[PDB]
Amino acid sequence: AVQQNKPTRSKRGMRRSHDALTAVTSLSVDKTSGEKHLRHHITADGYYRGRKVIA
Amino acid sequence: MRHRKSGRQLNRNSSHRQAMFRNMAGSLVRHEIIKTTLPKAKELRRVVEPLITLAKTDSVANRRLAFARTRDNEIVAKLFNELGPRFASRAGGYTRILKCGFRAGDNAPMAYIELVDRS
Amino acid sequence: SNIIKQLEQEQMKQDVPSFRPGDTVEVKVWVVEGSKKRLQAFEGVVIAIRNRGLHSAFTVRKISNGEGVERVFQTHSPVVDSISVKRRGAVRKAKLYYLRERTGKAARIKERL
Amino acid sequence: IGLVGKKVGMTRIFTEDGVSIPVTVIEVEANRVTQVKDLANDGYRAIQVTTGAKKANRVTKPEAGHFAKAGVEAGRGLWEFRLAEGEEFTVGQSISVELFADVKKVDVTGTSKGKGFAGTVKRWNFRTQDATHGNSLSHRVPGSIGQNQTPGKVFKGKKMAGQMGNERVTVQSLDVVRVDAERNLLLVKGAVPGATGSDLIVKPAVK
Amino acid sequence: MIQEQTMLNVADNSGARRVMCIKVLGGSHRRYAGVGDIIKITIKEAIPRGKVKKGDVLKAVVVRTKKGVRRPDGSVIRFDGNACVLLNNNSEQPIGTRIFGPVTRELRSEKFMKIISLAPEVL
RNA sequence: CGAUGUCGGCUCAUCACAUCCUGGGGCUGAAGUAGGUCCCAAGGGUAUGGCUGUUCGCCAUUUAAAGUGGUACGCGAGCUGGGUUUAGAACGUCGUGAGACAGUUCGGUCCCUAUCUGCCGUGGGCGCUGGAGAACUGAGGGGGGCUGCUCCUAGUACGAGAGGACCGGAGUGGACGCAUCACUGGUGUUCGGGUUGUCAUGCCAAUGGCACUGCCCGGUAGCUAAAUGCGGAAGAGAUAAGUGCUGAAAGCAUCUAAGCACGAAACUUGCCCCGAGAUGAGUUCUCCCUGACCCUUUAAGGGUCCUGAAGGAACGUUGAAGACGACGACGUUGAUAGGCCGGGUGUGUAAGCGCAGCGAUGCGUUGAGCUAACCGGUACUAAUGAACCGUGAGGCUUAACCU
RNA sequence: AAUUCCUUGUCGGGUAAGUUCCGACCUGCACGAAUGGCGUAAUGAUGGCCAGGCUGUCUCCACCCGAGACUCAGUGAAAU
RNA sequence: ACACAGGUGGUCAGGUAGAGAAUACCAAGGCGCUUGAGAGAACUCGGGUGAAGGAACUAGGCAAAAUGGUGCCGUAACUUC
RNA sequence: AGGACCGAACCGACUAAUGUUGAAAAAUUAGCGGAUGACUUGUGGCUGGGGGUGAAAGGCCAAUCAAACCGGGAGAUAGCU
Ligand SMILES: [Mg+2]
Ligand SMILES: [Mg+2]
Ligand SMILES: [Mg+2]
Ligand SMILES: [Mg+2]
Ligand SMILES: [Mg+2]
Ligand SMILES: [Mg+2]
Ligand SMILES: [Mg+2]
Ligand SMILES: [Mg+2]
Ligand SMILES: [Mg+2]
Ligand SMILES: [Mg+2]
Ligand SMILES: [Mg+2]
Ligand SMILES: [Mg+2]
Ligand SMILES: [Mg+2]
Ligand SMILES: [Mg+2]
Ligand SMILES: [Mg+2]
Ligand SMILES: [Mg+2]
Ligand SMILES: [Mg+2]
Ligand SMILES: [Mg+2]
Ligand SMILES: [Mg+2]
Ligand SMILES: [Mg+2]
Ligand SMILES: [Mg+2]
Ligand SMILES: [Mg+2]
Ligand SMILES: [Mg+2]
Ligand SMILES: [Mg+2]
Ligand SMILES: [Mg+2]
Ligand SMILES: [Mg+2]
Ligand SMILES: [Mg+2]
Ligand SMILES: [Mg+2]
Ligand SMILES: [Mg+2]
Ligand SMILES: [Mg+2]
Ligand SMILES: [Mg+2]
Ligand SMILES: [Mg+2]
Ligand SMILES: [Mg+2]
Ligand SMILES: [Mg+2]
Ligand SMILES: [Mg+2]
Ligand SMILES: [Mg+2]
Ligand SMILES: [Mg+2]
Ligand SMILES: [Mg+2]
Ligand SMILES: [Mg+2]
Ligand SMILES: [Mg+2]
Ligand SMILES: [Mg+2]
Ligand SMILES: [Mg+2]
Ligand SMILES: [Mg+2]
Ligand SMILES: [Mg+2]
Ligand SMILES: [Mg+2]
Ligand SMILES: [Mg+2]
Ligand SMILES: [Mg+2]
Ligand SMILES: [Mg+2]
Ligand SMILES: [Mg+2]
Ligand SMILES: [Mg+2]
Ligand SMILES: [Mg+2]
Ligand SMILES: [Mg+2]
Ligand SMILES: [Mg+2]
Ligand SMILES: [Mg+2]
Ligand SMILES: [Mg+2]
Ligand SMILES: [Mg+2]
Ligand SMILES: [Mg+2]
Ligand SMILES: [Mg+2]
Ligand SMILES: [Mg+2]
Ligand SMILES: [Mg+2]
Ligand SMILES: [Mg+2]
Ligand SMILES: [Mg+2]
Ligand SMILES: [Mg+2]
Ligand SMILES: [Mg+2]
Ligand SMILES: [Mg+2]
Ligand SMILES: [Mg+2]
Ligand SMILES: [Mg+2]
Ligand SMILES: [Mg+2]
Ligand SMILES: [Mg+2]
Ligand SMILES: [Mg+2]
Ligand SMILES: [Mg+2]
Ligand SMILES: [Mg+2]
Ligand SMILES: [Mg+2]
Ligand SMILES: [Mg+2]
Ligand SMILES: [Mg+2]
Ligand SMILES: [Mg+2]
Ligand SMILES: [Mg+2]
Ligand SMILES: [Mg+2]
Ligand SMILES: [Mg+2]
Ligand SMILES: [Mg+2]
Ligand SMILES: [Mg+2]
Ligand SMILES: [Mg+2]
Ligand SMILES: [Mg+2]
Repeated sequence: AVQQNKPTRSKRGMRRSHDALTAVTSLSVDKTSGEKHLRHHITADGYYRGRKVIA
Repeated sequence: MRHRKSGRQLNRNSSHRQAMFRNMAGSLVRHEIIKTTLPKAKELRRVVEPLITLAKTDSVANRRLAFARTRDNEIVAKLFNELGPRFASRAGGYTRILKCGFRAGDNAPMAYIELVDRS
Repeated sequence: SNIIKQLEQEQMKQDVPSFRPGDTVEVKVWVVEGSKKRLQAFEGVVIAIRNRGLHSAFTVRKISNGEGVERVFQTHSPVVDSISVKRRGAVRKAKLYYLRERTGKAARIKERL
Repeated sequence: IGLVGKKVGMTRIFTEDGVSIPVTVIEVEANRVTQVKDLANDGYRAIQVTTGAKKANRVTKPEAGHFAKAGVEAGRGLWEFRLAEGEEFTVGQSISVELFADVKKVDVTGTSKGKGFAGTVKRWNFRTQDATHGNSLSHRVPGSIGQNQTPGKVFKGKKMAGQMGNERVTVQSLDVVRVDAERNLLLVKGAVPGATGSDLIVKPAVK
Repeated sequence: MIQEQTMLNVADNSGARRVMCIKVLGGSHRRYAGVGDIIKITIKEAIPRGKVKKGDVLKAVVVRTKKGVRRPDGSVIRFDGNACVLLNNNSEQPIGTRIFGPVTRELRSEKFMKIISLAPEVL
């Protein structure tokens, strides 16, 4: 169940090539409150599709 | 496997899951908007909406039935007094799921669920 | 779907009577011995009624010389011809599978009035 | 050539004998022909069919231009059937359901219902070891998958756990019970592949 | 659905009371037997002064199963006891002269005309 | 020997031909049937139990047959651990004795999170010489192949009889495999009901909690097998052993050296499935981009301004798709999901009231109430106007049409 | 026979079938009389066998509930 | 060795059923076990149910399943009574 | 009355499964035996290494016992690696 030789930094980098992240593409800038948020997510102030819903 | 089934397990045995669903429904009826995770609120939709549909016709049998569903006289009286006539003319769909980011301690994708006649 | 319900109701039967699980029923069915379509009479209590439209069934169980016989008739099949209710029974259940482990006097049922 | 139906549901057909037939209800709309391929243009003799109707704001511009040059209404897919010699189909034709007004057996091809990451006992019909009598952490595992040191390799095609189903499978020679020219139905007998809403290619039989 | 080491009762007056199937006949890895199937049985118990002795081995046709048999419509016929009718080891005719209990219509062939004629009922 | 775990069982197997069946034959001290023996052939198939630790065996009973071998007497980083081969103990025997016995009973820890190769599945990258979306052809690979019985031919051929054919045709079974839920059923701790103990909702009533779902009883969808559909083929090619036709070296003869015909479940096909990463990167169809300069080393070169198409990707509602990716449906021009309405099914006459009895309980309202995942509908909520990757006519040499 | 190699001795019961079990035969390789012989009711987390009840132990697995496994976020080993 | 499902002697011993300090629910009291969110694949662990058959499994009924209480009737071979 | 009976405290450790680099250098779970006695346990004392103690297994004597542990002879010796 345990390894036989020591694997190279070549093999370790090749395996880690896939675990790197992808960024969030582009934040939706809300039209009437000018601030950035994710797609379909309410902002920090509380706006979503214009209207303030929340306190 | 999960072919044509419905109802999220939510990492809980069934007694605990039913008890926390009626507890979250009581908390929603009291505080009028709650903030929870996303699949918990997505399962709360199909639980807190039958209560308002049941209390959209007020009677003694339906009032004892909502007492069976929610186990609390405050939730029952608040339902059949104020959440009856407010959603009288509303053909279902009394909740409004709003996604709001993530939780800082376990990265759970949060959600703000309210009633539509809130403000 | 509605297509299945169309093909279902175009050949579902039309004179199914009101037998309730417990109401003893005499069924006349078509047995072919040699080349003669004749009737056989299977009478006994009805212990299981299942409704799926055309796929409906009911399980008549009798005692024919000690060895009891169940038989699940498909209702809208044309292999049954006649259904008749001898007496009107009344249990407080819906599928009397408890009648199997009882025989004789301990498996009668109070009449419905 | 065949038709492209959509498997609605299974039900019974009763006859006057009293028999019961498990009948699958393959609805078959008017299959449009979009492009007829011959030897000098393309390389074989085979036609292309389509059914249904997709949304205009969902059909993309290659597909929509293909259908609009083909001269039919915008369908929902494409399928391709070989032409046995003795069929000259026009590019505007619309293959009805009455093609099966003479055959007795059809061969039905469709996507089987995918059952997940099914193990060996569910997939390749292995057996189990004992559930008592000492057996420890090995109630349903595969077991010995090879020999000692010669081969020294698991032979290719060894039966193992994987994805059961969700693959095109074909049942051969199911008897056609009815052809409904009014409801656009083909009523076959048996158990065709696919669930409700699957797309099934129905061909006239080979064997 | 009768296997090896079933314990059938006996539906004729041949002499046995409680027989045990030992080998279904008909094919390799033959598992079950419906009705109208020839199995081989041993005899656990007898009536004292009968045609058969406890401890012999002789064939028997199954006539009644608790699994029931499906008609070409779907009317299955459950019973309450797996039964059988004893036979001879070579000539293969029923040894008894009288059959207790009912019998199905699956048994009716060219082969079992004696059993279907000697049954009281046929169901 | 700074270690490769040693018998047998289970679970998986795979190969060989010196074949056990099925296929084809030649001879027979082969009438038929059943055979005997020999030649070709490995595509499939090849038993359940009793006793022992067993392999082996004997036995009971089937089967078409219950193959012979390898593969570390296959397989313990897969599984018992009965036997063998630890420490206890005893019997026979040996030894004065410690002890010993391929003699014997009784008892006795079987560890490991898989780096690499291998294998089963499934994805990302880039390639395929503009890009994108679809269908394909199929180089190549895999799967599958088994067979009993009954009847017709026909009690005919044969035989004195009993018995009993070859060849061919039909049906019904076994085993194996694929598919499905319409039937029979199982499950169905999310639906309905009964019921015990106890606690709580002030109390009666009605309900909820907890006791493996408290214990039962039914059961929808789904998944399923014991349930029901289907399969194995037919045919074609080239053949093996064998059979031949014509025919000479060898005036005859001769199945062969010239030529040709027949011949098997074996091989190539036919049936199913994968399949252009098939770098030999294929074929056809469709759609989209038709702008400016600036520079030096002039090149299939670099940089700037405008442009951002086809489409993809991301996000969201999700799915009879699913480990995560992936594949599919849908995003207001909308039924994708939840809700709601009508239905269906399930359970089996709710609550409250009235009557009847002392009372438990019954009766009327009542096939009532409740009804998850199913069916057909309805925008009531949730699927945002965007922003993002992708570009701006696609090299050279030859040849054919054009003028 | 916890002693018995030949030996699965032979005969009988039990089972369709019983190298084990029980009852006898004595041909005791190599039992045997306080390192006791042979009996024996009770008792045994003991040894061998049979039968009734029971059941997914099995023919043959199927579904369902939970804890892991799998995905995201935090911390983060090991023998080799 | 650890903020470790282990070990450690005395005293106090409520309610409802129960014979009981067992057991089930509770009061006073004290806690929710110092990683969570999903998804609901294989496979493993703890469990529930199962057609028809019932030891065919196997070294061996190992494991599971069943039997379970209070009062009465009744009870054999053998026996050291 | 009893080294009587069934059974919780308490003492154990018979079977199975889980763990076995675990939660634990022998445990948890479900069953199991004794449970007024040759019982069990608190606290203090005693027996010292060829010695103790032993309802006897070469067992136990500080996670070690066919002769403990710590220092010393001591850099024992080693035809062996
Ligand atoms: Mg090395
Ligand atoms: Mg990685
Ligand atoms: Mg759904
Ligand atoms: Mg978790
Ligand atoms: Mg509970
Ligand atoms: Mg799926
Ligand atoms: Mg098995
Ligand atoms: Mg283990
Ligand atoms: Mg296990
Ligand atoms: Mg190995
Ligand atoms: Mg090699
Ligand atoms: Mg060695
Ligand atoms: Mg080494
Ligand atoms: Mg050969
Ligand atoms: Mg011969
Ligand atoms: Mg071979
Ligand atoms: Mg070969
Ligand atoms: Mg071998
Ligand atoms: Mg060898
Ligand atoms: Mg070996
Ligand atoms: Mg040897
Ligand atoms: Mg082994
Ligand atoms: Mg190995
Ligand atoms: Mg051993
Ligand atoms: Mg010893
Ligand atoms: Mg030795
Ligand atoms: Mg790997
Ligand atoms: Mg790729
Ligand atoms: Mg091939
Ligand atoms: Mg079904
Ligand atoms: Mg269905
Ligand atoms: Mg059912
Ligand atoms: Mg249930
Ligand atoms: Mg079902
Ligand atoms: Mg209660
Ligand atoms: Mg009360
Ligand atoms: Mg409570
Ligand atoms: Mg052929
Ligand atoms: Mg000649
Ligand atoms: Mg000549
Ligand atoms: Mg030829
Ligand atoms: Mg063949
Ligand atoms: Mg071939
Ligand atoms: Mg619309
Ligand atoms: Mg909807
Ligand atoms: Mg109904
Ligand atoms: Mg109620
Ligand atoms: Mg009422
Ligand atoms: Mg009424
Ligand atoms: Mg109803
Ligand atoms: Mg409804
Ligand atoms: Mg719908
Ligand atoms: Mg011996
Ligand atoms: Mg004997
Ligand atoms: Mg003896
Ligand atoms: Mg002796
Ligand atoms: Mg002696
Ligand atoms: Mg002496
Ligand atoms: Mg035995
Ligand atoms: Mg992580
Ligand atoms: Mg802690
Ligand atoms: Mg602790
Ligand atoms: Mg108390
Ligand atoms: Mg307690
Ligand atoms: Mg699970
Ligand atoms: Mg169980
Ligand atoms: Mg069962
Ligand atoms: Mg049941
Ligand atoms: Mg049963
Ligand atoms: Mg036995
Ligand atoms: Mg056995
Ligand atoms: Mg066996
Ligand atoms: Mg046990
Ligand atoms: Mg138990
Ligand atoms: Mg005592
Ligand atoms: Mg314990
Ligand atoms: Mg006791
Ligand atoms: Mg010393
Ligand atoms: Mg010793
Ligand atoms: Mg020690
Ligand atoms: Mg010494
Ligand atoms: Mg030294
Ligand atoms: Mg010295």
